[PDB]
Amino acid sequence: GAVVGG
Amino acid sequence: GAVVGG
Amino acid sequence: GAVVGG
Amino acid sequence: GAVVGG
Amino acid sequence: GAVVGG
Amino acid sequence: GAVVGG
Amino acid sequence: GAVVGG
Amino acid sequence: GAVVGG
Repeated sequence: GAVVGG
Repeated sequence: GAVVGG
Repeated sequence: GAVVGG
Repeated sequence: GAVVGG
Repeated sequence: GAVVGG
Repeated sequence: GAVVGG
Repeated sequence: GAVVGG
Repeated sequence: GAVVGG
């Protein structure tokens, strides 16, 4: 799974 | 900003 | 998975 | 800015 | 996976 | 700026 | 994977 | 600027 922060 | 760890 | 921060 | 670790 | 920060 | 580690 | 910062 | 490590 991708790990994404915005 | 979000703080995200995976 | 990609790891991406914006 | 987001702080992201994977 | 790519690791990308912007 | 984002801070990102993978 | 590429590692990219902007 | 982003700070990015892969």
